[PDB]
Amino acid sequence: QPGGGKVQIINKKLDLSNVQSKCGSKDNIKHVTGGGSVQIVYKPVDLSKVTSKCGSLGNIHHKPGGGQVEVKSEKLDFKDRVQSKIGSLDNITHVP
Amino acid sequence: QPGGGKVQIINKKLDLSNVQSKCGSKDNIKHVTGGGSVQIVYKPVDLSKVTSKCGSLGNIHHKPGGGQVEVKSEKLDFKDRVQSKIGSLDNITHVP
Amino acid sequence: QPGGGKVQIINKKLDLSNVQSKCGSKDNIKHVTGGGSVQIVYKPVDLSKVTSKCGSLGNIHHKPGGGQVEVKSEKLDFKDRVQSKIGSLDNITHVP
Repeated sequence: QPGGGKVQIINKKLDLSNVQSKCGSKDNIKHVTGGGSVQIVYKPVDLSKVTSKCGSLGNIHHKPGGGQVEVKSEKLDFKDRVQSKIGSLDNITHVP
Repeated sequence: QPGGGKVQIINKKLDLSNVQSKCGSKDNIKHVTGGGSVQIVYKPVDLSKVTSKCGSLGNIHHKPGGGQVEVKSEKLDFKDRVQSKIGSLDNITHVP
Repeated sequence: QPGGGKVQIINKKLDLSNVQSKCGSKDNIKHVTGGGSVQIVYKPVDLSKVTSKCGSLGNIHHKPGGGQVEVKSEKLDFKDRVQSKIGSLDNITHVP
C-alpha cells in the first residue's frame, strides 16, 4: 500500500484539546476568551464574633467598609495576525 | 491500496475539543467568548455572630457597607485575522 | 482500492466538540458567545446570627448595604476575519 503526498496548512489562534482515558476529573475547560477579558471576584468573608458571658455589654456598631474595585480601559488595540501566504502549492503523485 | 494526494487548509480561531473514554467528570466547557468578555462575581459571605449569655446587652447596629465593582471600557478595538492566501493549489494523482 | 485526491478548506471561528464513550458527566457546553459577552453574578450570602440567652437585649438595626456592580462599554469594535483566498484550485485524478 504505497502512500500519497499529504500537504497540511494549519493556522489556529486558540487550540485547546483534552484527551483522556479512564481519568476521573473535575471541570475541564472554562473562561476562554479570544480577545481581552476582565474578571473580578468579590468574596469578602466575615466571621467577626462577639461573645458575652455573665455580665453587661454596651452598644455594638458593626459597620465595616466595602471594597472599591474599579477598572479603566481606554484606547485598547489588540490586533493579531496568524496567517500563511503561499505563492504556489503543488502536490503530484505518481504510482504506476 | 495506493493512497491519494490529500491537501488540508485549516483556519480556526477557537478549536476546543474534548475526547474522553470512561472518564467520570464534572462540567466540561463553559464561558467561551470569541471577542472580549467581562465577568463579575459578587458573593460576600457574612457570618458575624453576636452571642449573649446571662446578662444584658445594648443596641446592635449591624450596618456593613457594600462593594462598588465598576468597569470602564472606552475605544476598544480587537481585530483578529486568521487567514491563508494561496496563489495556486494543484493536487494531481496518477495511478495507472 | 486506489484512493482519490481530497482537498479540504476549513474556516471556522468557534469549533467546540465533545466526544465521549462511557463517561458519566455533568453539564457539557454552556455560555458560548461569538462576540463580546458581559456576565454578572450577584449572590451575597448572609448568616448574621444574633443569639440571646437568659437576659435582656436592646434594639436591633440589621441594615447592610447593597453592592453597586456597574459596567460601561463605549465605542467597542471587535472585527474578526477568518478567511482563505485561493487563486485557483485543481483536483485531478487518473486511475486507468
